[PDB]
Amino acid sequence: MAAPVLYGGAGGTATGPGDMRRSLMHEKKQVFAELRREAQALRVAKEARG
Amino acid sequence: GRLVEGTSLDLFPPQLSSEEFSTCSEATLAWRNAPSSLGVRPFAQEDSR
Amino acid sequence: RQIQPGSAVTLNPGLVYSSILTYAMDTSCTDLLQEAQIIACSLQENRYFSRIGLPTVVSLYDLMVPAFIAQNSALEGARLSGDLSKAVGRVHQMLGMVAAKDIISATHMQSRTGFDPSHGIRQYLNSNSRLVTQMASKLTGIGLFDATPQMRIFSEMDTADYADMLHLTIFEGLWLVQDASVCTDNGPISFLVNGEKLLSADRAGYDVLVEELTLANIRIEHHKMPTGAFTTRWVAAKRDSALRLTPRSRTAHRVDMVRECDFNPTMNLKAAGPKARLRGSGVKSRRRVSEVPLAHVFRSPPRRESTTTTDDSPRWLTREGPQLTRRVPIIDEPPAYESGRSSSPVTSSISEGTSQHEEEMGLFDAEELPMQQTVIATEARRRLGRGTLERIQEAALEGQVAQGEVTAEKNRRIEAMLSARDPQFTGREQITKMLSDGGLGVREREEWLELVDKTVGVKGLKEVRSIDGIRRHLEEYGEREGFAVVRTLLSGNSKHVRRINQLIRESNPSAFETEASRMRRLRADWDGDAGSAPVNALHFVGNSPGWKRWLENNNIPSDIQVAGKKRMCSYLAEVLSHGNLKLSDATKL
Amino acid sequence: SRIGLPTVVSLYDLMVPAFIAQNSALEGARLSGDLSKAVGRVHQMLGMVAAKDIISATHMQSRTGFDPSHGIRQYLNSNSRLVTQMASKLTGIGLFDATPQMRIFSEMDTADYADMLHLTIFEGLWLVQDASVCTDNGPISFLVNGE
Amino acid sequence: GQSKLTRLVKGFLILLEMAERKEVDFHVGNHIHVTYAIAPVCDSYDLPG
Amino acid sequence: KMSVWDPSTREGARGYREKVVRFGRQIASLLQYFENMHSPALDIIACDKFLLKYQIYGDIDRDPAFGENTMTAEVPVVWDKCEVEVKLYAGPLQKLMS
Amino acid sequence: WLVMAATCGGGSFGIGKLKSLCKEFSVPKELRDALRVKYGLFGGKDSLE
Repeated sequence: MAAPVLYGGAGGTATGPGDMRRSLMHEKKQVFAELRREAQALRVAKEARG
Repeated sequence: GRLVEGTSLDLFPPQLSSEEFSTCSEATLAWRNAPSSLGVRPFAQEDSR
Repeated sequence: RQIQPGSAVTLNPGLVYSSILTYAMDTSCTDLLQEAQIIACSLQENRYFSRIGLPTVVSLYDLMVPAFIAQNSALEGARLSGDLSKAVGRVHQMLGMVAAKDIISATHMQSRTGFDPSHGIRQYLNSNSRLVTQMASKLTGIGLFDATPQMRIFSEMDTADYADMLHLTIFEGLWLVQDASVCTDNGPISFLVNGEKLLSADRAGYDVLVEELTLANIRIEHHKMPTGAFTTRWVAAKRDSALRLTPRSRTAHRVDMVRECDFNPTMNLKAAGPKARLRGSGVKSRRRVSEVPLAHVFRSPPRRESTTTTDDSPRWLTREGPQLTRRVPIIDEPPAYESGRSSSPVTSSISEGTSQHEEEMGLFDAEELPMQQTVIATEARRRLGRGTLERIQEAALEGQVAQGEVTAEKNRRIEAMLSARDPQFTGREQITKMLSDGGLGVREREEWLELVDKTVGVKGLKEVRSIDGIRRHLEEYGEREGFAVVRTLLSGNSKHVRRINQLIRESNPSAFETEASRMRRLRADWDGDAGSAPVNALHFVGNSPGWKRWLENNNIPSDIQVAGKKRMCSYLAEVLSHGNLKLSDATKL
Repeated sequence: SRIGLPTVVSLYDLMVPAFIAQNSALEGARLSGDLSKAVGRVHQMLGMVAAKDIISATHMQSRTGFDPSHGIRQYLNSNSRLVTQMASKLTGIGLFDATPQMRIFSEMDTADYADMLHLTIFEGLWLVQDASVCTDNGPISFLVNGE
Repeated sequence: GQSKLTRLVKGFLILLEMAERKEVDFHVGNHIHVTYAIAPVCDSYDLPG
Repeated sequence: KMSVWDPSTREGARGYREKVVRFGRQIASLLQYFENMHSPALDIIACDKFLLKYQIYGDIDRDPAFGENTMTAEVPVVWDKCEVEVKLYAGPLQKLMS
Repeated sequence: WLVMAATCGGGSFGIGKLKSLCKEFSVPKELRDALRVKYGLFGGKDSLE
């Protein structure tokens, strides 16, 4: 009853969704933010100005 | 890189469609690879054939 | 002490068979094996008069004096299914003709009389036969009018004589067959004689329706007329073209599930678990319903048979596919009724007269139950008016609990398959069979089979049961579950059928085309006898795709003939898929 | 509407005595005037640590949180780490567990998503602010660790 | 058929209801069986619940 | 190859005895006999009227093109009812060990 | 087309398929190879007693 590309939540993942206009709001944080440091850590360390 | 379909998919099939987007750059205005949020399977509009 | 005049009793199935089983466990439980056959011969009697079959002058001195050591032996466990119980007797009388005709016709070559010799054979040397069920009975009669009816060949093994064999070997069969068969003609054209074992019986059926509505819706994309641009390449150069295929073709048909008996682990004594666990739910002093064995039977014998209660689940999940894609309409047939009884203390024991009984509030959400309840209602007439619609006769499920009950209809995407799994999670995994056999490309294959004939297909029984409060749960789990089919990619199923359409077309070139006599002239085919192994046509079908668990057979001989009428004109389908036979180019040379 | 301990009192044996008594180990639990309550007050407080672990982790969906949370009828959640947990259950339908804060009594492994986020990841400053209500003091602190 | 965890629950619930809270004087309302293997114990079995 | 069959005899000369191996269930084999063949039969026979398609063949003589090697015969069979008359006589008795 | 073909002609080896329009699932179509093998890896995902 929801489109497009509905999932149950964090648990019970299936094949990869596509992208369309929303049904409801999406706000809450994803826990890959710890991996987001890999961005910061790799480029602020290895850098010309440093 | 290059690939074929339907194999215990974990992290290597997104390498196909992301490359399919870049390989067919001549009929697509969008280019992307590094910035990828896991919900990432953008259309191969006229690219699959 | 019982009462003679004032009392009156009401009894359906489950009270009559229970009274016999409780009576059988006292003495002569091993006779249940022989018992089930004789009653079958009794109800329907054919070519039988004043039968003296089973001899047992009821001398019953032991039931007066109880405290007799019970004999522990193997159990029959014969379940007289509503339709099958008659059929078993209808086969016995039909087998009885094969035994009776063998001896009666052989000695009838005397032109003057046939009493003195035929009346002499009181000995049961005749009773000893070959293949199917024959029990310790008899048939000493005095009628002798067995010349009128024809022989019905069900037994294709040795040990026949004179007249019965004359069909098979000697050419005199043309004269014999004419006598053997009445009301039917066609005997002028045939030269020589041979009787085969084709058992497709025409009634167818169916139906339904309704409506518905509601609404819702849903867302995506569109589905419902996609165009496929196939590209063929054989050298560096390439050709590419586009084609179209539509799900919605033909209407109605569907399958009537076949009837089958149920059986059990074979021993006299009762199991400790099933009895001790039956006590956990209720608090009755003596047993309501007044039945001990039938309470233990339905639980122990049938471990599971999840096939017709199931098949609608993956069917709606693949029905949801073309509907979620674009859900503009939706219709829900009037019976949205669930056989859900609220607040019943000890009816669950007597209520086992119905096929099955499932408990609520135990691995059963408000979302999981309606799937078990949608099935009871007739299949199809949901989401999409036409296309993947057909009909199936379904069992009678009944949910039960003192307090709980919820209803629902609308499903969510990426959660219908997970919620359809959950009722399989507990209970046992027999739904993969209908997800593979009935779920894959047999639907659109049968949809394309609708062109010629319609409304005769069946395999895999009806009902299933397992619950009465709680499950034991000492087996399978499946925490992570996702397969390609659940995703929006149902063409792996539809384009599988287009491949099979070529394989049905692939029998035609070796068969006939103009240079061989045209349709309705040769009829020198050798396929379709409701048999799969040594038949040839279904052997090509069973060579790789969709082997071993369907009816089909009977409709194929007509499909090969009708396909030739299309193929001679400018009409065909598509090209190339995992094929390798000569006399026609699958690959190339 | 807790469905913790299931034992539909089926008591046929007490009608018929002369039954061989089973010799086993004794509990000998003395409900001290004040301590008997405290034991239950720790269990419900431990129950929050088990309940918050599963309820908050799947609540990152911005639209709904019923279909997945209603699905976990299985007791995989009931299995915990350290203090007393007996063979009961807790299949409920309320789902209003977002209001109260987490009370850390169990300092051992086997946590997930939201409960662990206090310990390791810096996002705890945002998490702790949500986790704790009626109390303030969060501006000065940099990084996050729960003791 | 023998399990009575909830039976003792009502006893241990009523324990602390009048353990830390002071004494409670109450009445006894019951039906009664007499013996182990006599007519009363045989006659008792009848009726559910 | 189905048209290649096994032969037999019975009356004149004395036939040998045949005891079949012990089968636990009669119905299971009765179902398995038709299930393995994959015929939806016997379920049909529950109806009063049932047709039976059979077909003949020409064998041994290397056949010419008559336009007919095989034949087709459809036998209609409707159920009839005449009175039953059962009789009781003395047979072998069970053990009944005390 | 046999003239452009030259020495080798009329010798199909394998036919690839693709979607004309773009939507939902990419559908680069040659998974038919694992269709005759109807349930190779999907039947048994992670079942263990």
